[PDB]
Formats: sequence, structure tokens, C-alpha cells
Amino acid sequence: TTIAFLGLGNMGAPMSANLVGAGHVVRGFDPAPTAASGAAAHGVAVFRSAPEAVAEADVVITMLPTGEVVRRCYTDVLAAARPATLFIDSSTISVTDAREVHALAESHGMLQLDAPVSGGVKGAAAATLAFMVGGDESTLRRARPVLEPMAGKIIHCGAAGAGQAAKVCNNMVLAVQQIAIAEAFVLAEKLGLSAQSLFDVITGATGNCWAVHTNCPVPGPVPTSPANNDFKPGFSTALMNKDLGLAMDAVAATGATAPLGSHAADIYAKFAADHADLDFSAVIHTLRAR
Amino acid sequence: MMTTIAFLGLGNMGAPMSANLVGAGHVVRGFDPAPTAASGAAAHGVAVFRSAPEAVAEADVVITMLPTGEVVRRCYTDVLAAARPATLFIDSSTISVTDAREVHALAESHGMLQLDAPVSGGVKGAAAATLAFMVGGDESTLRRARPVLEPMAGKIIHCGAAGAGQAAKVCNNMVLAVQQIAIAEAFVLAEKLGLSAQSLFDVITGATGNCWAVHTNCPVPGPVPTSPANNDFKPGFSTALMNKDLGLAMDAVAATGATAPLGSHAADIYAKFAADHADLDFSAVIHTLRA
Ligand SMILES: C[C@@H](CCC(=O)O)C(=O)O
Ligand SMILES: C[C@@H](CCC(=O)O)C(=O)O
Repeated sequence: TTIAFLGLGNMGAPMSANLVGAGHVVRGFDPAPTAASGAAAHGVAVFRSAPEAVAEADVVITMLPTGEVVRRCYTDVLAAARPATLFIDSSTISVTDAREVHALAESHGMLQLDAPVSGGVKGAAAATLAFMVGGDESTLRRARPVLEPMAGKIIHCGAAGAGQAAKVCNNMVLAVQQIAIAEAFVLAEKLGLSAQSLFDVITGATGNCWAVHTNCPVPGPVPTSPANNDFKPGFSTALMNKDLGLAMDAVAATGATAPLGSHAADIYAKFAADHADLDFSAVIHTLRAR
Repeated sequence: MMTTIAFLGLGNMGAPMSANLVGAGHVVRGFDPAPTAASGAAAHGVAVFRSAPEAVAEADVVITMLPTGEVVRRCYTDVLAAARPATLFIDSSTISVTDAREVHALAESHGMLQLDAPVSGGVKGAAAATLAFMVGGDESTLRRARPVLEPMAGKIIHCGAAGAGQAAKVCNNMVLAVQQIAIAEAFVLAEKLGLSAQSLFDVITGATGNCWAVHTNCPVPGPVPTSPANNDFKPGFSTALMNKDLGLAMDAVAATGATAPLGSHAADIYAKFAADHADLDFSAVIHTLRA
């Protein structure tokens, strides 16, 4: 299989190197020369423009920063692709944007999936990413051997846009949970309940969740958690803030009532003005700001 | 070992609790101001008394299971001078941290050992003897108490000094309330986005967002056939009781000056929902997000 990989950033570059390593011919494009060079060093043939990269591809993967860039990339390459090329957008963009680009691609006789990922750069490099896929089951079947070498998990979430929707919904819950856990540790401390005691209880009770059992925002109970390493990401506040912005778009587009997710979004937006580079669990230290 | 236990408060939780102590071979002396409660407890082998002071007069251990801090405080004032010196008092009521510490000091000033040991698991846990006891107090007092707690308990966890049981419970349940609302918001958002409830369930449960409020308490019918959503939101854990816990959490926030934005927002949401839906499982809050 020949794959065109459009977007060779911090996620795209390690993903594309895993495809090289699984025996695919990978053609690439990125507007940053350093990204492009790095990718060429691990075997991607890099082209000066995206339509050139796409020209001989059986599969086109995009990993790009916004829906607007993804849409422009599609309109800039679709005429250059061969018929029934499989497009896979692994960017995290709105559900609306995803559905729009899916329909665009399919009106060209392409096959298209949304397949955004969780796991970050670390997962990208380790080939453990979780792909949450929207689109046709038979198209996912076709894509599977491409996704496998990048992936620890591949979940079909439903029709086009369901992958984006599933990720944004999970991440909105996660943000709420990370703040809630932080509130609980600070309350405990003021009540004279040790961090280890609270951790032992919550993890054995109804309140347990990854935000505590793995991302514990106080040092000690989980030695590997960011709190023990100066809140080095992990999962940055910048990225969490980005996902919550997409959750707020989805809430506005649907008229949904999401009082705690929206509150969480306000909290992280504000925290990202100061500490975008720290793991999102570091929110525990911004609660006195309100 | 077999012990004489006074059991003050024989309601929905105290009655099945006391029954299990009778089954384990303890002599249980009970009192409750509602004779209907006391009658049901008697039927299962509790010796019921005319007054709380009479029940405690010959007891090695005194357990309270009462509705509020005020009632616990009033009960201690009434009974502590009646009990034998160095009797072990265990309060398994859910009450404020401040109140717990006040009644603990009161008990000790009367010569009595005292633990806070609130429980989770509800009436079903109580009947099956699978309650979790979250204990505050001295380690040696808990050592003394273990053989009395075991026949009621699936888990006993020592949380720290007096008040720490109440503190650990109230912190967990505040978190639970926030998660239950947030899960509800994700499912209604999914619906509006055209993502199926089953698909969202599969995702979140396999991802970082997984928690009891979804895996066990899923607020949409279908994915978890045993959750309250499939049984007309019959409790389960009633809104009334979660509202009570959140009130205690807000008491703890107010007493410490803590900032708990989401916990306090969750308290506001549950206070409003409780006005009309006190009797529904607290997962039923999902109804407030659909127009
Ligand atoms: C195991 C995984 C794909 C292959 C891999 O480990 O890369 C999956 O089945 O989702
Ligand atoms: C609580 C005690 C056993 C009692 C029971 O399983 O009813 C234990 O597991 O610590």
C-alpha cells in the first residue's frame, strides 16, 4: 500500500515512521521544513505540495490542526487523487467539520473515515494510539491494515463524525473528572485527611477513575503521575483546552445543556493562559483563582 | 468475640445492620423513637428498650445509625452518662466532619472510646453485610471494634483520626455527584450529535473517562441492563440521599474555606433536582439536560 501522509508534526511524524516500518510506501507533505526533513529521515518521500504527495496514493491520511485546514487540504488534493482512494482524517476537529469533509470526499468517489486518536506523541511513537472511527464498517475493514501498525486500539463509533463525537465526549468527561479529583484532594487536605488515605478510599470506591488512579494530582500515591515530575505532560493543558473548545463548539451547535463540561472548559481556558505547558492535572493549583 | 451491642437507630440501614449482628451471635439491645422501626428489629432478634439510656446501660459497644448531626449530638447527650465507663461508641451515621469531631470529643470527655464509621452500600449492602465502613479514630479503638464491624461489612478502611471517615466519604461522594452529572451531559450531547448510547458507552468505558457512574449507573437504558435507567430510575442511591451528602460536602467546604467549583455546582444542580425528584435515583438528573 502507498500512503500519502499530510501533516508530519509531533503526531504525524511518528505515525508515518510506524507505517514505513510496517512495509508501506509513504509519501508526505508538511509546510515546516524541519518536520518534513525529520520525516524524510525515517523513509517518507516528501513532496513540496500536498497534491503531489497524493498523486500515487491508495490511502491519504491527514493529521492537521483545524477543520479549516483539513477542508482546504481536501479541496486542494481531491482532484489529484485516484478514484476510490481511501481518505482517513486523524486530526481532532469538530463533528460538523468532519461530516462536511467526509461528504466532500465521498462526492469525489473516495472512501472516507474520521479516525482521531488518543495517546499523544508517546502513544504515536509506541504505536499504541487509540483510533475512534466514524464511517462505514466496510471502509474501516479496508483501512484496518493501515491503522493496525499505528494503533493499540481501533473502535468503530458509528457513521461519519462519530469518532470525533466519541472522543470529544470522553475528553469533556475526563476534564470534569480531573478537576473534581483535584477539588477532592484539596478538600481532604484542609479536613486533615491524608492524600494517601483519600487515594486508598476513592480508588476502592465509586469515585475511582483514571484521573486519580493514574493521573493522581498530588505527589506520592502514584509515583509515575505528573504531580511527582513537576507536572510534565502527560497530557498538556494546551491540548486539553483545545479538546474542550471543540466540546463547546459541539454544545453550541446542538443546543446541548452541559453545565459542568462548560464550567470545566472555562476553568481550563483560564488555566491555559498561564500554564499551557503543564499536564492538565496541574489544575489542582489554580482553584484559588476560582 | 460475642459482645453486647446497643443499637440506636433501627431504620432502613440500622435494622438490617442489627439483624446481621444478631446472626453473628451478639446480644443486641436496640432503641429507635419510631416504634415501627423498633418492631421490625425485634422480629429479627433485637431486644428493644423503652429508652436509649436503658438500651446502653448494659452494653460493651454502642452503635448509632441516625439521620443528622443534630440527632447524633442529642442522642449522645442523652445516653453517654448512662453508659458504662470505657464503652465503645461507633457512629455509623453520615454527618458533617465538624459534627463528627464535636461528638467524638463529647464521648471522650464522658470516658467513652469513639469512632466515626459511616458506610457506603445502602440498604442492599446493609442486608447482605457488604457495607464499606470508612473509619476515623484511633487504631487501637478500631482493633477493639473490628469483630463487631466484620459481620456487617464487606470492607473496613481506616481513614485517619476522628472525623476522617466522614471526610473520606464526603470527598468520594462529591466526586461521584460531579461524575454522575458529567456522564449524563456526555450521553445527551452524544444523542444530539447522533452518536449512539451504546457506542458512547463502549468508548468511555474503554477510555480515560470510565467510572462507576457509567459502567454501573449508566443513565440511559440499554447498555447496562441492571442500572436504574432501565427500572424507571427507582433507587439505587436516591437523589434525596445524594443531596444530603452534597449538603455535607458544602458544609465541609464552608468550614475549611476550600474552593470546589464543580462540587459546589453539582450541589446546586442536585439541590434543585431534589425539590421535585427526591425519590428518583440520582442518575435521573439526566432528565434536567433534555428539553
Ligand atoms: C491490537 C490493535 C491493532 C494492532 C497493534 O497492536 O498495532 C487492535 O486490534 O486494535
Ligand atoms: C469486613 C470483614 C468481613 C465481614 C463480612 O464479609 O460480612 C473484612 O473483610 O474486613
